Amino acid sequence: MSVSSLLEVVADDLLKLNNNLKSLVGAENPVLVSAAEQIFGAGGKRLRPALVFLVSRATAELAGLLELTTEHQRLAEIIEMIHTASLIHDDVIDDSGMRRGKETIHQLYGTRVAVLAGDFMFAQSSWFLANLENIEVIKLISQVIKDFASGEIKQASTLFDCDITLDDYLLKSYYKTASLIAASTRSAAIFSGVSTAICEQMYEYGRNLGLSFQVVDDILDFTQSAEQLGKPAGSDLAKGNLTAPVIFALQDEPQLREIIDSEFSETNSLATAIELVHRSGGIKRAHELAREKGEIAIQSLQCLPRSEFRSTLENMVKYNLERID
Amino acid sequence: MSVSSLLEVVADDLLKLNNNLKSLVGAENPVLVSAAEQIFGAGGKRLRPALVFLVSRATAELAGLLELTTEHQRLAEIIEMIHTASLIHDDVIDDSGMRRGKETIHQLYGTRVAVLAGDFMFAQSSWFLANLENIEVIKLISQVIKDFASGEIKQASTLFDCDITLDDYLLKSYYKTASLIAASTRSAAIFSGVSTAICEQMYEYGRNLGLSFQVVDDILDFTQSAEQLGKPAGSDLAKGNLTAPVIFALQDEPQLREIIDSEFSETNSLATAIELVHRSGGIKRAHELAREKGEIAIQSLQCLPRSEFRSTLENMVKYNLERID
Amino acid sequence: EAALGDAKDALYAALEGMNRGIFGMTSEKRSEIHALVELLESKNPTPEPTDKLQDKVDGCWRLVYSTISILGKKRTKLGLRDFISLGDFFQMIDVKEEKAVNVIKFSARALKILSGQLTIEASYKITTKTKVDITLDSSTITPDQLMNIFQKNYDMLLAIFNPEGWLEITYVDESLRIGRDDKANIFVLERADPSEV
Amino acid sequence: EAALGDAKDALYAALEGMNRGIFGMTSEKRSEIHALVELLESKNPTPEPTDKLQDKVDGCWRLVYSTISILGKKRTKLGLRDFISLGDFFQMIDVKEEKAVNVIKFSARALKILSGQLTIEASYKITTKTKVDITLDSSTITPDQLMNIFQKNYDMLLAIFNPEGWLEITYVDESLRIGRDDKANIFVLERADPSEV
Repeated sequence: MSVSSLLEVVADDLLKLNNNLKSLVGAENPVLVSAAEQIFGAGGKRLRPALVFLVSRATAELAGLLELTTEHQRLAEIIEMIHTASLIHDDVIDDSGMRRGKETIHQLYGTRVAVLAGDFMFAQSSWFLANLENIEVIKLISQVIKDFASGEIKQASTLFDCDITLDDYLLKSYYKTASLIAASTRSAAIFSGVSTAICEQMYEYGRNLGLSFQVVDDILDFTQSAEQLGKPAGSDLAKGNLTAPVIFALQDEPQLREIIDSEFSETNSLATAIELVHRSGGIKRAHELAREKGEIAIQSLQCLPRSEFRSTLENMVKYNLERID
Repeated sequence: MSVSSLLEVVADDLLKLNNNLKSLVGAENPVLVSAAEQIFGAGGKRLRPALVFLVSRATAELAGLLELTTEHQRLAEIIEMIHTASLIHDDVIDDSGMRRGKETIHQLYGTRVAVLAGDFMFAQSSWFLANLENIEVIKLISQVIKDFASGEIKQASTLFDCDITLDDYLLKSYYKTASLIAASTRSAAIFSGVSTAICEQMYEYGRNLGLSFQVVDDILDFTQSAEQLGKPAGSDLAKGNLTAPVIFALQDEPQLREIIDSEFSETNSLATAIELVHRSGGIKRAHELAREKGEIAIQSLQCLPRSEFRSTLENMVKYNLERID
Repeated sequence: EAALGDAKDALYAALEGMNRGIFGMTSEKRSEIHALVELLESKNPTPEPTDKLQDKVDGCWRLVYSTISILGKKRTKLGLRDFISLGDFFQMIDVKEEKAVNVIKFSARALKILSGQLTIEASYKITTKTKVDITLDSSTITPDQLMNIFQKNYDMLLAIFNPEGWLEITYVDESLRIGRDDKANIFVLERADPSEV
Repeated sequence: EAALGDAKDALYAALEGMNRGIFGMTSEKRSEIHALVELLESKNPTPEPTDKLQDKVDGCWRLVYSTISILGKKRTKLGLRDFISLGDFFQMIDVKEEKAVNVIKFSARALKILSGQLTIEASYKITTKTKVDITLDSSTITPDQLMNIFQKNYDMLLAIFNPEGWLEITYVDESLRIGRDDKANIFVLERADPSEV
């Protein structure tokens, strides 16, 4: 029911990881020391690294280990660095501003520093990955990076496409977020040394959790008040990016089709369309879809024996589903 | 004595590689199809990929193979993509204009496209590298990328440092260019399957050739007329980047030290300093240094048996040394 | 009549700042501009356009407004949200050979000197005194780089600017001309010089 | 005397556009500005600064020009090339406790609301009628983020702006003041209000 109450079980490892990341990036460089401190914040932002640590401890308890190997820590760092670099470069791309205000580092430090820092993080992650010394995990992570790049390139060609399927949206969202979390859980299980079927189960867990997160984010984009963010709701809708509620609503109203195809030329077509979507009930169907994904994830977690990290993962699912309130 | 006369021995492979690269990047995306065509040009720019192919054929002839494996082609593509991405991102960094006039992609297509394309090339290179399936080569290439990032970060902290050694300049230049060519030659030899000592010899060859190139470029930066480029000579000198002639001259004149330490405050201190460097004779000593590097490379090439690719490599060394005319 | 004059300059004042109405247009502004052109054609100047093809219609014309609108999916596929811009539209009329040509200039933000031309030559007919008929003859894209870009959707591009069907002519002024087509579209276009073409 | 007035405003006109002469200065401009200040001192408006410390000197002063020049390797190390800007320099003087203080305001390009202060308090003496003597008292940096940034070269930063040694005072105007140090440097500074400080 609260982020900190969830993460407190693995807080010390996260503290160590933040310290290591700080010391790693911008060693002795002043402007990059300040950027480094700002970029990783302090604790928190832990969903992906905390997930890594939780799955690590659960599978290690199953496999009778006594403590986390250093490879698990390296893996957590790799995941964190990749996600941070992705966010930074995404900010510089499509030139939008004030992500949750939090003047993006592109505004705070400028384009040069942002591009340089993104490159530095990518390079360090590659070096650590090569040091891991397990060719299969390397293949997985490389696949993830390539899919992210391809998805970025492809999203430009699908703007305002007035007919797209649920599968296409799911696969785009998979390339956007789910692949990283799925690969992380599977790699953690591999480093813990458990059976193969359990690794497949963990992969499915990661997939479905990532999908749930992404869908819930799209839903929040519609209902949130403009002050809780910058641009008022339906920003990406105006930009030409269709979301799940839009797809569900498009199966009912042609007027929405003409408004979209009009490239929102007529005045107040934006608010008209938002009210249309609210009236069509696409939000309820998106809610149900998110619930199905979460249910699949919970059932997948039934392979691990009783524990407290299990309850932590299930409560993570509940907190995700409850963020919509 | 001419670039095309040198490269004509391996022209067909370069043609195939250009075709493959074009089809790979920007598949079906229009703006990126145009960017792709412009970026890789047509043939030429072959120093690094042509070097790869030449060493491949020489070592394959020694090792009794009959034709290039597909891994050699993948390796050439990897090297080319890494170098191109490095150049693009370097253009966006430090925000300078005119690439040999040839406006850079950053001016022609804008910041968004440039950053996106650099990321795409890095990601594809990582994917191919992981597909190579040889952990040692992966380690080498990862080392190269990390060293480039670190060198970029470090060069900012050494601007206008009025006392630096020849070793420091050599190591910075190693991080800038030589590591890529050295790694390429060594990896090619490994994929060809020859003895280890010959691989070490090839590594030394690549190192010394890269060093020679970089030093000759710094020399040309001083003597070229402003029209043969954009900014007149001594551009990087004005920016705070010391080169080899400057280092050699600093051991003789204190007035140069004060002019540099004055951050070129006094008017016409730039031309005064250029004439000082010309008078001190740092250019002759830099010429000798380049010749020593080339001589080491030529002696290193004595391990390969008689051939025509051997003559091609030696003539490459001669053409490098002769570009100064 | 000077009422034609202030009507046409009222049109000029209305149409500005809209890019010839090719990238979207609010409902009321569209309403008023088409009501204005209705007013213009109602106060008909010299009628019977076929008798004045060689006289009024002969020559070149640049498009000032039309009901053609590139939107959404097609605009995204052709890459018109960015990276390519439509210079303008010319419809040099060859009454001498009973032909006509539509050239469209494409440009980019100095991406190259591209300045390409899509040329569609068509053959028309004198069928009626106002409603002529016209059919396609041939098409081309120059230079080769622009063709390299557009190769895929060349067909859709032709379909959008397909200059065939019938055309009822109206308001054949010594300066501009109004015309409705088989597609019930509207084209208002003004004289120019073939040199600037 | 009005000759002092137009001397000082000629100085004002000369000095502008140079950031108080801290980031480099061409030779001839330096030559002429120090020639000007020699003329000013020439016309001493109030001698015997010690009797007028509490009268003329007591209070606050902001730096308008000095011979301190942060340039080159030091400037690069301190990241003053482009990450941080020097707001200004203040030298509030405390004759009551026979003390003084030098505060330097640092700012970043809205990186945070840094607006940091480096402070050095200092104990001074009445040694001679013009040339007083001063030593340190202590130093500090606020807030902790700027201190985190500068931790390494805190010492060099002190060494640059070290406000100790002897100080010959001259031209104690009701508005400005000229002074020289043991380091033979020159400082010209002007009154201000402690509130803006």
